[PDB]
Amino acid sequence: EEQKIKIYVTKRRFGKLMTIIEGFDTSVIDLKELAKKLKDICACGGTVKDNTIELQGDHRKKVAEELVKMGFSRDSIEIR
Amino acid sequence: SEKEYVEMLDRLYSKLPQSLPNMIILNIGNTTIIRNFAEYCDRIRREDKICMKYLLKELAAPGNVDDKGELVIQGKFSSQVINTLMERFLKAYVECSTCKSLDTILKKEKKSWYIVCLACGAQTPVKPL
Amino acid sequence: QPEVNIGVVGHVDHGKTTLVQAITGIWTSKHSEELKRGMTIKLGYAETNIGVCESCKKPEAYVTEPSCKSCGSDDEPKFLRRISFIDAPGHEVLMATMLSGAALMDGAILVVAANEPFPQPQTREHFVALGIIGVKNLIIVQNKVDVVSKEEALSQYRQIKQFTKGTWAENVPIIPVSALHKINIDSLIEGIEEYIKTPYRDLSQKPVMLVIRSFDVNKPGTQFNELKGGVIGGSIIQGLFKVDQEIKVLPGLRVEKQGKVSYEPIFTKISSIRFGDEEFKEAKPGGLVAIGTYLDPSLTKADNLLGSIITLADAEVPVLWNIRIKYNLLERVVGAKEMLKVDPIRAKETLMLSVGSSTTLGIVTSVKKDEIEVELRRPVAVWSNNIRTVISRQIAGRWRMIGWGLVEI
RNA sequence: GCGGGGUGGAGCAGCCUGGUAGCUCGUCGGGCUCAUAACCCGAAGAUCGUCGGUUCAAAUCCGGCCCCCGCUACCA
Ligand SMILES: Nc1nc2c(ncn2[C@@H]2O[C@H](COP(=O)(O)OP(=O)(O)NP(=O)(O)O)[C@@H](O)[C@H]2O)c(=O)[nH]1
Ligand SMILES: [Mg+2]
Repeated sequence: EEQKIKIYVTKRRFGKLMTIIEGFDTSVIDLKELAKKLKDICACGGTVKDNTIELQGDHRKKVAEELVKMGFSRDSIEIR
Repeated sequence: SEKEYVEMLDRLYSKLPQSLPNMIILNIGNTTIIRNFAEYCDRIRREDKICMKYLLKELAAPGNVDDKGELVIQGKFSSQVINTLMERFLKAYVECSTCKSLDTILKKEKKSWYIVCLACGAQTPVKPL
Repeated sequence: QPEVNIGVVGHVDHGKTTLVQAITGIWTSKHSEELKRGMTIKLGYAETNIGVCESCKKPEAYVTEPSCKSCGSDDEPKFLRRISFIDAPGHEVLMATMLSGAALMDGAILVVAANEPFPQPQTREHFVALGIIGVKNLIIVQNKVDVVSKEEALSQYRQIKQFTKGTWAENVPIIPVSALHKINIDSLIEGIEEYIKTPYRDLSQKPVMLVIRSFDVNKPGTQFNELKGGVIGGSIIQGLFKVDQEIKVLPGLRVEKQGKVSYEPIFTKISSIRFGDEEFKEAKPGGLVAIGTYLDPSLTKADNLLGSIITLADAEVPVLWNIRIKYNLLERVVGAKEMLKVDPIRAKETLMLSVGSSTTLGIVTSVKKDEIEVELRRPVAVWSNNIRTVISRQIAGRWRMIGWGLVEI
C-alpha cells in the first residue's frame, strides 16, 4: 500500500475555521461515503470539494483518529 | 532429540557460498594449445564441447580436443585474448547471478538452459548456445 | 496429477514463497504488479516430483529430477510421488484467504524466520488455526539461518522446542533451512517424505470440490471463433471428476429483482481437465486442478466464483441462508500484537464465517453455550454433516480469528 | 530507446503563438454590518533545476547533464 493524507484548517463560514482532508486515491476511495462518515463523527456540515473533503469547524484530531479507526495508516496521515 | 537436527544444521551450513587453475597455453606453428582445457572445464562442472563451442565460436577458428583432453585451436592466437574470451564464457555460462559462486550446474530443456547454483540455489537462464 | 496438498503457513516476509521457490523452482509470480512491489497476494501455486536416491545416502538422496548422479551415483532415482503446495500470504490481513486455503491442505510447513522474535503475531495466528481446523501433519522450518549467529538459530530452536510442548506438537521436527541459497532443502524433502504422508481417499464417494481461483484464459484479442471456455481453479477433496461429466456450481449466481436477492445453481460440462501445465483425462484429491468449462468466461473472470464448490449435477446439497453452528472459543486473540482476552459472543453481532474455501459474513440470531444460529449474506452450500468452520471478529478494524466449531444439519 | 514534467511555502496555469508571471490554503491594512462571518479593495513573498547558446530581449526557442513520471496493460 501507500496512501498519504493531509489534514489542516481551512477557512469557512460561521464558526471559526473549516477542516480540509486531501490525499486520498479517488479511484479506490469513495469520498462521498467517507465524507458522510466523517460528518457523523464531527456532527458538522461538509462536502466533497474536488478531490478533497471540507468539514465545518476544527476537527483535525477527530478526523485523523477516525481515519486510523477505518484502517488507514497512522503514518500516512499528517495534521498541519 | 537434537542429534538428528544438529546434524541437519551442520549439513546445510556446509553448503553455503578454488581459485581457478591457471590455464596453460602454448604455440606450435599455427596452433594454440590449452594443455589442461580438460581439467579446467572439469573444475567448473562444464562439458568440454560447450566451452569449446563457445570459445571457438568467439575465436572464429576451428579445433577439437586431444584424446588426452587438450584443446588444439587451428589458429595461432595470443595467450591473452584467450583468457579475455574465456572469462566472458565464465560470466555468461558458469557464474551465478544471485551470488557469483561459479559452483554451478547447467540444465537444458527444449530450448532453455539454466545455470544452477550449488550454494545459493538460484537458476540464471542462459541463451542455449 | 499431484497426490497431496501441503500448505506453507507463517508470518509475513519470513519467506514462505521463497522456500516454495527453492523446492519447486516456481515463483508465485508475485503479480497484479502490486504483488511485485508488495508480496504474495493470491494463493501461490506450484508442483514437483519427488524421487529418491536408493543407490546412495540420505537426506541428499532426496531428489527433485529423475537424476541421482547428483549424489553417490547414477541409478535413476525412484519416483515416490508428485506433490503440490499452496503458498498463502503472510500479511496480518490476508488472514481470510489463508483460512480459506487450509480447506484444501492435507498438511503444512510452518516457516518461522530465524532473525526475528519467534512468536510473531501471524506465526501464532496461523499455528493455532492449524491445530483448530485439523491439519495435524506439521513440519516447522527455521528459514533465514543464512543471516544469523550459530548461537542464535539454536536458541530459537529452543523457544520453538518449548512452544511445541504443551501444545499438540510433540515431535513436530524443526528443520532449519536457507531458502535463499536453497541450502538443506533435501533434509526438508526427507521430513516431508516422512511426516506428511499421502492420505487415502475413497473415490466411490460423492464428487465434491472447493474453488479458490477461476480465470478467463482468453488473451486480449482472441477471436470469437476460438474463445476458450470459462476456467475454474480449485481442489478436489472427495470423489473424482472425469472429462465430459455434467456438473454444477454452488450456491451459484444471484439474480436481481428490485432489491431482492436470490442465488441459484450453475450447470455446465467439464470441458477439460488440467494439473500444472499438463492435461489429464480425470482428476482426484490432493492438488489443485483447473476445469475447462463451457460457460461464458464473463462468469468467471477476475475470480468470481471464489468460495464456490463444484459437485455432481443432480446432487443433494443444501444452499443454506441460516445455519446451526456448534462452537468453542480461544481464551486469547493470538493474532493481535496484543493478546487481549476473547469477549463471549453477543447476539446481533457481525462475524466472518469462514466455511470451506468460501469467506462469508453473517449476523448472530442465537447465543447458547456452544450452539449459535447464524443468518448469512451469501448462501453456504453445506456438502456434508462434517463441515468444519472458522469464526472471526473485527477487533480493531482488521479481522481476527477468535474461535471455531462445526456446522450442523 | 522513446515522451511528459521541474514556476513564491503546497498543489496547478503561463512556454509551440518570445517583451504583460495568473489561481486556490492561512497573514497584514482599509471597506461593508449594530457586530462575526461571507464579500470588496490594497499590501509580503519567485536566481522559474542547472551549466551556455541564438536574439534588442528568454519562464517562453535550440543543445548538456542532475534528480521526477509514464511506455503500447501479465500467462488453466
Ligand atoms: N537472507 C535471506 N533472505 C531471505 C531468505 N528467504 C527469503 N528471503 C528474502 O525475503 C524476502 C521475502 O520473500 P517472500 O517470499 O516474498 O516472502 P513471503 O513470506 O513469501 N511474502 P508473503 O508473506 O506475503 O508470502 C525476499 O526478498 C527474499 O529475498 C533467506 O533464507 N535468507
Ligand atoms: Mg511472496
